[PDB]
Amino acid sequence: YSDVDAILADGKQAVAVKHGGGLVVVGELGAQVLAAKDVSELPDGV
Amino acid sequence: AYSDVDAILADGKQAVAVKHGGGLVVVGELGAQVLAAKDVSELPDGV
Amino acid sequence: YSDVDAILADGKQAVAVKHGGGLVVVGELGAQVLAAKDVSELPDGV
Amino acid sequence: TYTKKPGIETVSYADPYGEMGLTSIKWYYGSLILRPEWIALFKTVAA
Amino acid sequence: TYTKKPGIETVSYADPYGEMGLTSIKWYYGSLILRPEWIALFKTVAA
Repeated sequence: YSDVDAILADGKQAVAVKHGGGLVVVGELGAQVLAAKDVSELPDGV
Repeated sequence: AYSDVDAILADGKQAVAVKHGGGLVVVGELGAQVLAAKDVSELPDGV
Repeated sequence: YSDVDAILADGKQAVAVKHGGGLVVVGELGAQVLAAKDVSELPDGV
Repeated sequence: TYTKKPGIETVSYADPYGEMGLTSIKWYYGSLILRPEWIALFKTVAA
Repeated sequence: TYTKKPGIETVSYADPYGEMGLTSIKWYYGSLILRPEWIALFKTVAA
């Protein structure tokens, strides 16, 4: 991606990194893999 | 499915504040392990 | 990881967390999996 | 120009100890060539 | 000591309701041992 507007235009979400420095972009499928207690609650793709 | 913020904390999942779009993202410790990986060796047992 | 600089030295990036205590660390592999719309775009190791 | 000098003012959940500093500059720019026929340009190679 | 009472001073995007409050304590190290020879130590085993 080029500019932060392209993040939201795509539908991807972007979060702010403060402790180290930077900016990481979170996608929908990334959200599911992020919220997983064990092997069962990852999305079907993974 | 978590109705209130306390539900995420009570269940043990972490919740990262979200900038720009969206409102919030919920962190699972497996997701954190997946998040914290430099090489395909460091991925958890699942993936 | 003992101290914060070890995260930065290793190339890891660390975000700050509001709702609940913690400091989630992000890796380069952690990046693209997070930025995923669907099953198409994840690293081949996934 | 804004400046968030390190100390109490930069105290938050991200840096509870409040050690980071910040300074940003923002501005708006635009231009319109009313008469491009008046703008002239010659190209050449130098020594 | 840095203290931020929960209110308008600590709203940000993260907590647009200002329900949180932090505290910090920062110090530094010391112990420049001027004359190590004067300092003497003995070790033993207890009962």
